[PDB]
Amino acid sequence: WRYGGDPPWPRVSPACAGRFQSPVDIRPQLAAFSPALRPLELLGFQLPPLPELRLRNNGHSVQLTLPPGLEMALGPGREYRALQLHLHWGAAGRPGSEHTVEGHRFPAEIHVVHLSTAFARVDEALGRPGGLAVLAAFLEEGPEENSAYEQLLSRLEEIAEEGSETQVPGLDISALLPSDFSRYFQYEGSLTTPPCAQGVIWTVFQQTVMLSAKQLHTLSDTLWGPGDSRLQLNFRATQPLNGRVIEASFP
Amino acid sequence: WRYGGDPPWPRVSPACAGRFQSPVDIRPQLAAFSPALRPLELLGFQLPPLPELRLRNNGHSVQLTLPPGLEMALGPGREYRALQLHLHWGAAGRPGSEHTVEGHRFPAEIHVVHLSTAFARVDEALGRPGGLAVLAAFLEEGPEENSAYEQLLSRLEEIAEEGSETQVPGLDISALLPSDFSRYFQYEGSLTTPPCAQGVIWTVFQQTVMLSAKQLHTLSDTLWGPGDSRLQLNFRATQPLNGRVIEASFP
Amino acid sequence: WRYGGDPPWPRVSPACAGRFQSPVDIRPQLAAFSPALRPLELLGFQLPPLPELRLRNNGHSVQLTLPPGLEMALGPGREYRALQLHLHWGAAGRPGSEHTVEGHRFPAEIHVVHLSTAFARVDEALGRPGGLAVLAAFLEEGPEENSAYEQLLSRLEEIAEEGSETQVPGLDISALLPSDFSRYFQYEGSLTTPPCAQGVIWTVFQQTVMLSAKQLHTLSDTLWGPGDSRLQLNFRATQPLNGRVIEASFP
Amino acid sequence: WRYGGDPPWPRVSPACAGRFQSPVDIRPQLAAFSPALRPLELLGFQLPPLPELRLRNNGHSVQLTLPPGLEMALGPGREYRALQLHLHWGAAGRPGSEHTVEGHRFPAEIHVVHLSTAFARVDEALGRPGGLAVLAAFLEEGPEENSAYEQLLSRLEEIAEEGSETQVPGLDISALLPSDFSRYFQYEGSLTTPPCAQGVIWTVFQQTVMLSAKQLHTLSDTLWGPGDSRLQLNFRATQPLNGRVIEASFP
Ligand SMILES: Cc1cc(-c2ccc(S(N)(=O)=O)s2)cnc1-c1cccc2ncccc12
Ligand SMILES: Cc1cc(-c2ccc(S(N)(=O)=O)s2)cnc1-c1cccc2ncccc12
Ligand SMILES: Cc1cc(-c2ccc(S(N)(=O)=O)s2)cnc1-c1cccc2ncccc12
Ligand SMILES: Cc1cc(-c2ccc(S(N)(=O)=O)s2)cnc1-c1cccc2ncccc12
Ligand SMILES: [Zn+2]
Ligand SMILES: [Zn+2]
Ligand SMILES: [Zn+2]
Ligand SMILES: [Zn+2]
Repeated sequence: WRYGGDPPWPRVSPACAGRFQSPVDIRPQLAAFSPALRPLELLGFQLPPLPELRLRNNGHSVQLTLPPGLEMALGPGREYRALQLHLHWGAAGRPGSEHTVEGHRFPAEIHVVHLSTAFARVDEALGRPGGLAVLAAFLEEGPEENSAYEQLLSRLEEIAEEGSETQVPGLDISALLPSDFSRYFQYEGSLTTPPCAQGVIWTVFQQTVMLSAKQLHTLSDTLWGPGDSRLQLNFRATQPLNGRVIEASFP
Repeated sequence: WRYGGDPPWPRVSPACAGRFQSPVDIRPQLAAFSPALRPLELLGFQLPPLPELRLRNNGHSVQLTLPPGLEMALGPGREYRALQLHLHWGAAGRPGSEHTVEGHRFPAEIHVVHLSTAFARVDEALGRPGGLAVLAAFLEEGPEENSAYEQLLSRLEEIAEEGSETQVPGLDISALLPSDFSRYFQYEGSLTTPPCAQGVIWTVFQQTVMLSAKQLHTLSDTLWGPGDSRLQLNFRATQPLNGRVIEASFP
Repeated sequence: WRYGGDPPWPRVSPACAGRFQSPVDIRPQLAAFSPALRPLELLGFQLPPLPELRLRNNGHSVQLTLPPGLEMALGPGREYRALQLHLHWGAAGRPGSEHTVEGHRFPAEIHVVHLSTAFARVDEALGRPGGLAVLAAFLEEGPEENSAYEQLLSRLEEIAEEGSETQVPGLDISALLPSDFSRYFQYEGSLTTPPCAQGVIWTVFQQTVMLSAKQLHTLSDTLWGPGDSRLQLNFRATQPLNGRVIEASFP
Repeated sequence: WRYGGDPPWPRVSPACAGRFQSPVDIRPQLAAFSPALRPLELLGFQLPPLPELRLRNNGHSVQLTLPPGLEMALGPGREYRALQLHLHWGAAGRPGSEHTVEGHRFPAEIHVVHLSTAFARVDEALGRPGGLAVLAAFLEEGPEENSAYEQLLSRLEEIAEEGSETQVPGLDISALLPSDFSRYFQYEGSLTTPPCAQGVIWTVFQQTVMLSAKQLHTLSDTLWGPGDSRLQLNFRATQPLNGRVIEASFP
């Protein structure tokens, strides 16, 4: 499977033809303020340099494999463990986030994918209610260089080839995310690539992360994908809510 | 019986000349708003990949057989089980929906046919009020490839020949339907082919679903009907309301 | 089965414990105006004097059996034939209507019971959507002797014994009903006695029918029922709407 | 294990000492209104008289086994099938509900236990978030005999001895529940008996159901439990929220 071309995703994974897919257009007006949504809590995201982490160009994204012991709570009794994070991006002067807000697409997007602690294996969690959870943040152009992101972006040249990997020092994974953990949207959806399993809890931060224009250009211009092709515009088309209500943790 | 030339349908089925037939032209300004029309309830429609579903070219449409367990309600205690779905379509740049809206014919139309749970058999329900209910949705052209419809459309080549059939993976049947289950038109009418039985409750979604130009081309151009003849323009002409008022679930 | 005492009605017929029973309390402010509800049409209700009709004290009510050829339509394509009518009433100083309006119980009530023309036999219509329709009107005191009701009431003395019957000349049955057929409530419920079968379309007139004080006393004070007891208070307690929305033909 | 005596529940079943147990005390003023909570959908619950259903004294409660095809939804795509229902009650002069509201215990409580359709088997669903869902309604004292409850309460004398069982006619299960399906409290908790598995979505109806005092007495006073003693006060003490915020579908 690939972005742009065939095979059609429902041929690859039936679940990709579900009614409750991701990503979606967040319309803050139509969102339901729910005071029960408490601030997100992360434990163990401040990683030391060793052991090193695998960073891979899988031909679809750049993926950082995360070690054991990164814990995340969506609220009391809703506990998760981090597995991996990765990015979706555009091209030169073309934004490439997955989620939109009132039709606006942002330059890029970070996903941190988590497994519910009630499940030992991802294959048992797929398609089950609350089995996986993804934390998402928009990346926008800012004036300053983001130095947390520079640790990853400076390594992209080594994995320009599709299907290539390198090892990188551990870092503060939470410094790749916004500092406001109390203001977010939350909805139930799917993985935005095959196998497109539903039951996934998406938390989209309201605060954005700022990268420099150079950093954004490094992300979008360095990696190669299937064919003689650049790895760009690696985002799925917006998917209808189909009656789902996005909640918001703030009025 | 066939679409196109003879026989005239009142000769095969005299019920086709009844006073209360389908389809009809929907004129939203003349529809009667009733707040008693609640959102449609469709449960059990998210099918697993196995078992597989029979898909058949019957000469008149492409038809997907639905298993037990797809429950639908039009109101409190007014419950239904889905039997089958099928489609009506046009030809190259000629629309072939059955219902029209203020004279406008849409590219195509999906029908999900149901049996009242008050009747153990279809043949007891034929001609009895509310024995059969059909959910109808309009298919329009949009920019994106539609995932739910691709699962069906990619299999038509396998069944191009009149009378041929195949077996397809389970899919979310509800994904084939518009976003807002609270917005529809409703009236009583007939089956749109022989035997033209009356007492059918038609529910026509207000919102459409979108397929790509190529998807709509695949639908109209792949299947063959009776004779050495294409399966196309498989819609009945618009019938008079004869005093019936179409209702609306929305002001 | 009897009013007042045992056996409990669900043991006689399990449908008497359905969620969607009659009668109900009509709260006109919670009723949904639907302009699809047109004036009721009756045809054949003006009977010649011969053949005579049977008027029976069945222990629960006084019931008039109607002949063939009385036709009623709730709207275009919604056609019914009248089977019988009967009354429900209270006792001296106590109202006995079945339906209530904003908690007000009226002196008495008339029910005219019909079978959908889609069905040859009552037993096939029971529990089926729209299979049976009842027209209901409240009876109140006015200043004049009602001459249509007098033809029935003047014979009650003859059928005072439980299980007794008499022959009465045909009359204008529609003169037992209000002259305003355009203003009414309509909802879906049940028979108000065993078998308590659901799917029954109830139409309750806004306008009442007027009987003299003496006529109302004849109704409540002449007939005898099970035991050595008066046939009085022959109404079921108000049943909860349980989420059903009563419609009104007027704003 | 049993109600009243030894052993203490965390010895039989250490999950009973988990941090997120049920039942809880609902303080409506501290509940979080979330407008994403939509009306409950229950299809299939109107059962015919045959086949019959197993009703069983199990020493801890009276339990009705429900057949396949009772479908229930908490939200879009979030579907369940009903397994069984059972009751919790007090004794002569003392209430026996499990949940309390602002400290108030109600005479009794009904639980309808469901399995997520994302899981083929109950044993897969235990301890998994959303795996099981219970619908709970309080039973209060009212003036009238309840028709729906009488079908069960009248059959209790035939199963009075611990471990005995009977077959009952099919009944409308929805008729045992409150009128307004849009108004409920919801939180995540546990089974209220061993094995005390967590992950259970509890939905507690705002509105009560009403039973005659005779009916409540039949419930509390007819059944025999463990030892040679009565089956009564079969409720668990209220448990701490430990940070859980209870949600309400209504302001
Ligand atoms: C968790 C997972 C997510 C994904 C994703 C696809 C798309 C996303 S995104 N764009 O965040 O929704 S996440 C793919 N495969 C796996 C996966 C699938 C199967 C086994 C796995 N074992 C360990 C780690 C990951 C495994
Ligand atoms: C359910 C049914 C729908 C249809 C349809 C004809 C036309 C439509 S459409 N365009 O939805 O109105 S649906 C035709 N025949 C049957 C049918 C008719 C008679 C007996 C049957 N027995 C088993 C299954 C189907 C039976
Ligand atoms: C139609 C019918 C109504 C009723 C009742 C009718 C109406 C009520 S009331 N209070 O109007 O709802 S109870 C009882 N039995 C039958 C009935 C049941 C079965 C066969 C019948 N054949 C002829 C006429 C009536 C038959
Ligand atoms: C579904 C189920 C609920 C319960 C319940 C215990 C307590 C409740 S209550 N008070 O609703 O919370 S429900 C007990 N056993 C089963 C059950 C039923 C069937 C198979 C099972 N296998 C393993 C464990 C439990 C099984
Ligand atoms: Zn992603
Ligand atoms: Zn059709
Ligand atoms: Zn009656
Ligand atoms: Zn319980």
